[PDB]
Amino acid sequence: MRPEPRLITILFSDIVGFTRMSNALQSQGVAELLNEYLGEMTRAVFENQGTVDKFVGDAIMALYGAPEEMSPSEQVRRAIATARQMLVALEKLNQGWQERGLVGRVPPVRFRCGIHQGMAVVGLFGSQERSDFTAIGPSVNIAARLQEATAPNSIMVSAMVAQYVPDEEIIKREFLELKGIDEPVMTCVINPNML
Amino acid sequence: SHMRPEPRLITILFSDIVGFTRMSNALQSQGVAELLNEYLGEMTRAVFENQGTVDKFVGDAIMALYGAPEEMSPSEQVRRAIATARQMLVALEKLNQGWQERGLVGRNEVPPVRFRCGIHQGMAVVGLFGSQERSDFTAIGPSVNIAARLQEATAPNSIMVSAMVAQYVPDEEIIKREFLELKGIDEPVMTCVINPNML
Ligand SMILES: Nc1ncnc2c1ncn2[C@@H]1O[C@H](COP(=O)(O)CP(=O)(O)OP(=O)(O)O)[C@@H](O)[C@H]1O
Ligand SMILES: Nc1ncnc2c1ncn2[C@@H]1O[C@H](COP(=O)(O)CP(=O)(O)OP(=O)(O)O)[C@@H](O)[C@H]1O
Ligand SMILES: [Eu+3]
Ligand SMILES: [Eu+3]
Repeated sequence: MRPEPRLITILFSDIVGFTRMSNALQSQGVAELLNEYLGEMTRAVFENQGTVDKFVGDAIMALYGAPEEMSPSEQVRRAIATARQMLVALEKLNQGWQERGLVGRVPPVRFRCGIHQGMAVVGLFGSQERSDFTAIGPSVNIAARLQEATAPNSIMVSAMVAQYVPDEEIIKREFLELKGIDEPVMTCVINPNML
Repeated sequence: SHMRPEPRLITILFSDIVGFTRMSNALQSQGVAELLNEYLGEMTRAVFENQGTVDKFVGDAIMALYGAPEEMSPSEQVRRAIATARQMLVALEKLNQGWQERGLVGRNEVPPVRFRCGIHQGMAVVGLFGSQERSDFTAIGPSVNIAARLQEATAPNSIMVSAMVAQYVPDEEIIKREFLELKGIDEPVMTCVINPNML
């Protein structure tokens, strides 16, 4: 539990289209959609042994390599799997909310995922009033920024991550001058399916 | 922690700082951890004393609720929230001072820490979100977006509130009123920067 510098893999995944689609539905329905979603995303993380740090609205933050130790390679492999697995759950969901009037009648829901790996102080943070497990540092910023920057329905990763990823699975490369970062960063959109 | 999602009138408060890793850049990891907590430790005390709820921590950001899970009059909601922000803004100056004199800031040119707070009141489906495997207490909806956006938009070391909130605030305590068009919102919104001090 106690905060410490460790090498971990952060995964952020947010959606775009929620608000507007539930725009119709009495909060009640809205809650039904969000939980459904969250229920899914969570499944993709736990099945791939990751840790669900937190939920920031419709955003999911997940860790790999903390609290439980995990090899930097297993970290990138499981962070990737979740991302692709999550992409499959939405399709499965968007398919159901479509056929149901919660979508299509309000564009279907879009997905944005960004993953990064690097050092980050990992521990319990907060105080007596409230204290949660989470990572903190420039590396967390990075992953997050990577996720806000990638195209809709895509997965973007840092070079640190891509080095574990087969070459032909990397769709597109590009340096991004991420806020607060001096050194522009090399980003990689990875194929959303595999090999 | 057993509350199923329900619409409700609550007051959301978001407060974020700036000068963390920059200041902490000046220390090794455990150094930031010792620092971040000192901060949060204070931020949270300002929420609890004013009887607010601490939804979550998003890094150096604090999300706090007023009017959930515990019922609270829309007026008490705005009074306890405003107070909290005012109390927060003072401890910051109190902290910065501590750090400056500690050489964590105002040295190796890491400017002292800045604060951003945005508050709004409105409807929001409050409750446990997620699913059996995982679910947390939080509010969801356009009203949450609003507060958050209000906080990202206000100047450094300032408190910005929506009209919905300002109507409970004495007129002379409102430094500025100005329409700012927020993302995803059709109707531009009337914002109010309130005096960081009472009266
Ligand atoms: N329950 C919650 N906890 C924390 N932050 C929340 C939240 N609900 C909303 N927010 C904040 O409100 C803002 C939500 O706006 P956006 O993330 O831009 C929605 P979007 O991704 O553009 O489309 P969407 O509304 O369909 O998801 C974010 O800045 C988020 O941090
Ligand atoms: N523990 C955590 N949980 C969730 N999100 C986190 C996080 N730590 C960092 N982040 C994310 O990383 C990003 C941090 O970027 P910023 O908030 O812009 C830093 P800043 O406000 O410019 O000043 P700073 O460098 O002192 O932090 C945010 O989008 C935040 O949500
Ligand atoms: Eu979103
Ligand atoms: Eu910040």
